Amino acid sequence: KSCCRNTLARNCYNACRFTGGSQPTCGILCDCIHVTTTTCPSSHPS
Repeated sequence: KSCCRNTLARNCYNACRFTGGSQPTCGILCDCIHVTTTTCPSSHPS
């Protein structure tokens, strides 16, 4: 599970996932994370 700090960041993240930017790089550049939450947190709504 990976959650983004906006649907913007999610778009950036899905776009870095398009690009030759790895999944870490996506969660970095786009400031997304990895949860084993219930669901996408207050810190990262998308």
